[PDB]
Amino acid sequence: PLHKYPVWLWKRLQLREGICSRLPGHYLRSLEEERTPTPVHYRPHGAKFKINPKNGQRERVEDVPIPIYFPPESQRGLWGGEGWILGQIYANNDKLSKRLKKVWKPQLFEREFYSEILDKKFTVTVTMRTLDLIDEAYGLDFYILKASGEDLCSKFGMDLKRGMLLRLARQDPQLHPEDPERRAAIYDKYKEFAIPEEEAEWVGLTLEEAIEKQRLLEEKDPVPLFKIYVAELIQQLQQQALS
Amino acid sequence: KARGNEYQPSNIKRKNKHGWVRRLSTPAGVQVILRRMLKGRKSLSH
Amino acid sequence: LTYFSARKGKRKTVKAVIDRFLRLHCGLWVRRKAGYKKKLWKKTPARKKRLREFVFCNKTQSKLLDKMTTSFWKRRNWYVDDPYQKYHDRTNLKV
Amino acid sequence: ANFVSWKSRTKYTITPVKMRKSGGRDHTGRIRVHGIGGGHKQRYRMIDFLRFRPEETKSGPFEEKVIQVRYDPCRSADIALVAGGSRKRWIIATENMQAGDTILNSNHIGRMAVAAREGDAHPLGALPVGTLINNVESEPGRGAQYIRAAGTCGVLLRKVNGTAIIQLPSKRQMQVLETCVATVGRVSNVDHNKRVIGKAGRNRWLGKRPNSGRWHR
RNA sequence: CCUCCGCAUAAGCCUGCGUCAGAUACUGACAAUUAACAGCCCAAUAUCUACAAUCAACCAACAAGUCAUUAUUACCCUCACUGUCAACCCAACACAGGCAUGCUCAUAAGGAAAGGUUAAAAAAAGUAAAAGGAACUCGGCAAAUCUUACCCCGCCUGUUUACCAAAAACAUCACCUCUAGCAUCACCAGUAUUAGAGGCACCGCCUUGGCUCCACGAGGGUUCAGCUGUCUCUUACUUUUAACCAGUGAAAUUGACCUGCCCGUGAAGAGGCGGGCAUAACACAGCAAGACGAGAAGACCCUAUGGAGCUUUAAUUUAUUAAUGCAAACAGUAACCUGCAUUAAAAAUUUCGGUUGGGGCGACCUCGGAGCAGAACCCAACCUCCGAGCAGUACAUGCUAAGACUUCACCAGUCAAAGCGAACCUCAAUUGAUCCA
RNA sequence: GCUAAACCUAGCCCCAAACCCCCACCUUACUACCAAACCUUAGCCAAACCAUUUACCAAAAUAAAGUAUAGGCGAUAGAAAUUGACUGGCGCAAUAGAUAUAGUACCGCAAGGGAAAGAUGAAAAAACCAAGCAUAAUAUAGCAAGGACUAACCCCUAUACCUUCUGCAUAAUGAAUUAACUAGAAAUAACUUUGCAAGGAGAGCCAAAGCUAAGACCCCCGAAACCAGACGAGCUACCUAAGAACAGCUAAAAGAGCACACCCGUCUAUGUAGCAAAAUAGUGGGAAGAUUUAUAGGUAGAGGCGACAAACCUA
Ligand SMILES: [Mg+2]
Ligand SMILES: [Mg+2]
Ligand SMILES: [Mg+2]
Ligand SMILES: [Mg+2]
Ligand SMILES: [Mg+2]
Ligand SMILES: [Mg+2]
Ligand SMILES: [Mg+2]
Ligand SMILES: [Mg+2]
Ligand SMILES: [Mg+2]
Ligand SMILES: [Mg+2]
Ligand SMILES: [Mg+2]
Ligand SMILES: [Mg+2]
Ligand SMILES: [Mg+2]
Ligand SMILES: [Mg+2]
Ligand SMILES: [Mg+2]
Ligand SMILES: [Mg+2]
Ligand SMILES: [Mg+2]
Ligand SMILES: [Mg+2]
Ligand SMILES: [Mg+2]
Ligand SMILES: [Mg+2]
Ligand SMILES: [Mg+2]
Ligand SMILES: [Mg+2]
Ligand SMILES: [Mg+2]
Ligand SMILES: [Mg+2]
Ligand SMILES: [Mg+2]
Ligand SMILES: [Mg+2]
Ligand SMILES: [Mg+2]
Ligand SMILES: [Mg+2]
Ligand SMILES: [Mg+2]
Ligand SMILES: [Mg+2]
Ligand SMILES: [Mg+2]
Ligand SMILES: [Mg+2]
Ligand SMILES: [Mg+2]
Ligand SMILES: [Mg+2]
Ligand SMILES: [Mg+2]
Ligand SMILES: [Mg+2]
Repeated sequence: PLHKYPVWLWKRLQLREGICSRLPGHYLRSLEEERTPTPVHYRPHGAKFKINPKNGQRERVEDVPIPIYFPPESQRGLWGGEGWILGQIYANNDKLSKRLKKVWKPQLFEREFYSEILDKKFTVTVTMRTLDLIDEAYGLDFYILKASGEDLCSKFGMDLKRGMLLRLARQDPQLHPEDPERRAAIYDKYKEFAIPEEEAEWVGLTLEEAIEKQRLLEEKDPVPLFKIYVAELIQQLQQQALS
Repeated sequence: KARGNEYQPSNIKRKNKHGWVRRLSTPAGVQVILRRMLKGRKSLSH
Repeated sequence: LTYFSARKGKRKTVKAVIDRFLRLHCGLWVRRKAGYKKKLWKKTPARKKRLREFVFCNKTQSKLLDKMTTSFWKRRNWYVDDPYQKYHDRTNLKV
Repeated sequence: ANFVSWKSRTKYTITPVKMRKSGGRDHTGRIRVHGIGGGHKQRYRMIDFLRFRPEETKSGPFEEKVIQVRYDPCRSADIALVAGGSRKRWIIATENMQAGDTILNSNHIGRMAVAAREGDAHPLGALPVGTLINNVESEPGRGAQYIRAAGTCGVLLRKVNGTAIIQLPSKRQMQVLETCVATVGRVSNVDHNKRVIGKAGRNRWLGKRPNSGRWHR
């Protein structure tokens, strides 16, 4: 026989029918969005059309991305969209020669970073691309608040994002009192990335964590039917006393 | 010599080598059980 | 030659044939002579001209190339300024 | 394999520990070293190699009394059970220390080279120049790893401002710091190398089987 | 009259000769192995344990060894659960095989070699044998009676191809050489008298050794002596088999068969074809000349642009490891990780043309002149002979274009009037496509 | 006249529609109760070898178009912009349709492989023929018949079939025989026949009589292999852990002598579809050790393991 729905659509059917349906709206919006990253290991065509050589006619060009591979150590740190390139290569830059496996890895550093919003010094495994993106973002706090989910590409990086975002959304006593003007300076410096707390709590989670957080919200130890029925009976007797 | 009898039974070896606990220890053994379950086997392990 | 592609189910052309031969619409195929621009210092002038001609193909060669291409290459093309537009049709060919 | 190494013991015990053979095999279960397996069953005597290890809440140079010189199955020398203070321990016995001798463990660097007997141990500052020593450590305090096999004696050739030069028994030279401890004298079981093994049986008791395919290539 | 049998535990089976009923140890029903034997254990923190065993006493070693608790804290509630049968398990089988430990040393336990005859052959096993005593034979193999010496090899005891090889091979003490100065998952809880790797073969004397050299061997040969059915040369009996009666009852094999001999013939070795001859029909027992008997899509030989190895000084690669160099990421002062190159190691992929009076060896592989092939064209050869892989002269050695030839296909090759432009090619083969560059 | 033979519905297949599912049990599963997932597929295969390359598989109608494009520029590969997208059956009917009466019985240590088969009828509270035989053995002579004949034989003629071969009666292959099942799949272009016709066609195409539609044409079984992922060390090789056995005599701690138990397997004989997919019987070698052996554990496939025999790793 045939399935009623295609198998690539089975996951969306789950996300519509389950507790995954009782997940909040914005979270499922992000999960369904799932956009494309920034070019890191390939050079994008600057144009949509190009007059290709060997015949002066404009052919359309699309830039296809390299299938990059990210290890769990990357997710433990922060690599700036940078990962391993597992591919083949030709032996002597000549196709009429051996074809042979190749793994290109990035260079990894243990750098120590201060985040002004959390006020903590983190030591993480960065690379030069993160360092440069931090320099062009003008700080780690701005880098993590500005960078998108998949351009950041770290479970840790998005934990940092929702910690920072919750810090902003609650306006917490972050360092301690006696410096509320400096705290006001911090939250005014990053005032632009302000979202509701009910959104910032769900920023950055995996789907497993989101389902676990949701069922923790809706546990609700059962109400005794003694309570329910005595409420009904009291209502009915007050109705009879009214009538 | 006479080479008929390679099967020298012991229930400790039988259970330790092909048992449910051992099948379920390895991820390839979990797939062995899953394959017997799909085939429909009445006995999935020793 | 790929009579049935895995992708479409259609029949494929041999692009080696399209690189080398010209199909005129009447069924004639026109080629170059194999060797027409090598060792011209040691070839004699008459052999050099014989090599320089564009020649026709045999009947069985024509049928093989008919088979090795698809019918896109057998349609009637009305290019702007074509040096073969007069050759695309047969005149006085009795039998 | 399920290879927990048998050497899990933490406290320095004087009693022998039941020693498990290995067959020359890794934790992976496969042969790593060829020609090993099936000796006589033995037990490991825990040797303290830090010759100057003063006992708990005590002071510098101390005295020990040798109790018993004994064959050790797990090495080539003889082990002396010695006792000093409230604790007793095994050490490698140099040659000609019987049961009843008294040995000295000093960390003191006397300016004059100490006139010392054959058994005791001092740093190389207290040892004279050109002196036969055996239990030698590279850094001070790590414990002796060099000459301590049966009948071997490395010489102290010269003393330099902060270091010293040891001729190791391979006709070798080694720079050691001045302050590290070393025992004087040559190790026991001399004549040991002039023991003919005799039978392939005697080799198989020592724990070395004939093994072929030694190059897994 | 028999038996390394029997009984028990272990392991393994899982009700598998208990009673009854029924049909032709099978089927069903009903029963049964009762814990005292055995199993299922331990509240811990710190800590204590140098001393073997062997009748363990002298005494003897080397290969150096298994049996062991204390101070305190908490803990009296007590005996559950499970195994317990048998003629049994692993070998497809009610299988001459495999099967650990205790005890009995011929059993106190357990079993039955003959269905019934007869007494042929051939076959199996046994016993006896005149005279002779290895004449047998590859060889004293087997039997019979016990023994001697010499060589060859390997020093020895050991190990090996489960299921054709037990050896001269492998291992082994001994010796040499090479690599390694060190700590915690091997080597190693080790340290140059140590560890890892390779090789030779003990030993006395001397410096690819050599000469002696003792003991040992189901090794390989040789001699003497005996002994004997090995033999001259076979025989007699007994047991199994056998044959016949009774019960049960296979398998390979098979185109169909109404299935003779001789000579000839013929895909060259005929029951069946030609010419002769023979010739009523059916069992049973033997035999082994034929059915190119059966078995197993010949392992020998060749073939396949079939497969797999094996080694390399075959081709292609270093993706992986290594040790360099260069950057990259730190400290500075007037090491480890990543990227790119290199040379090594281990590899990894892949292939190993053709003709051939089998294949291999040797020789050849394209083109041209002559002969075979005498008079249009053609015409083979691991047939008979001779040559070429260019050389000259100028550089019309331009450009075009009717019509033809063609090496037996195509590709390629050859001639050529006229016309335009001009001075006014020689040539026996004298060579090479496409894609790339 | 025995053995049989016959049968029809148990179900199944392809579509459409519609998105579907008390106790015990990860310890030795089915046992009341104690201190860690995430990493390019490779290769067979085509290139008539093979070494770059070699379709798709990793959701995408019709056409553009097998076009641009790629490519030992070769086998082959190949776009996009743009463009019109209510249940049924010329299905099976018990060797078929599902493997299915069942993932059972049985086989294997395991992963795994994997069957067979039933037909009285409304109610059972009721007939004939495959092969093989039998009824009924045979009578000279011969591919088993044919011509015939008064008549079965007698007479004359007469080298089974298939396949492979230059040539087979061949002493070349296959085949006891019966029943059932078991092997020609399609395009380019032609031709034939209609429709319409300088146009055809229910657009995206062709067209210097064409175009549209149909009809005709392309087998079955069989390696050794290769790669990936599992499963295996209850046999065997080696190792680890905690055990055990080794009479007697001689000898007096020796890889000691003779010799049982046990371990092995030298010679012969039997056996060969066997008692046995390596046994039996006598003969023999070791039998206090580099021994044998029970139990548990470990090493896993270009891997292990090896006192090297290409040995062993479940016949
Ligand atoms: Mg059997
Ligand atoms: Mg009795
Ligand atoms: Mg009888
Ligand atoms: Mg006689
Ligand atoms: Mg003779
Ligand atoms: Mg003779
Ligand atoms: Mg004999
Ligand atoms: Mg020997
Ligand atoms: Mg053998
Ligand atoms: Mg054996
Ligand atoms: Mg043998
Ligand atoms: Mg021997
Ligand atoms: Mg009978
Ligand atoms: Mg004849
Ligand atoms: Mg015949
Ligand atoms: Mg034959
Ligand atoms: Mg053959
Ligand atoms: Mg060929
Ligand atoms: Mg191949
Ligand atoms: Mg292979
Ligand atoms: Mg050849
Ligand atoms: Mg021609
Ligand atoms: Mg191929
Ligand atoms: Mg069926
Ligand atoms: Mg079936
Ligand atoms: Mg009949
Ligand atoms: Mg022939
Ligand atoms: Mg043949
Ligand atoms: Mg046959
Ligand atoms: Mg039939
Ligand atoms: Mg085992
Ligand atoms: Mg002995
Ligand atoms: Mg022999
Ligand atoms: Mg062995
Ligand atoms: Mg060999
Ligand atoms: Mg060999």
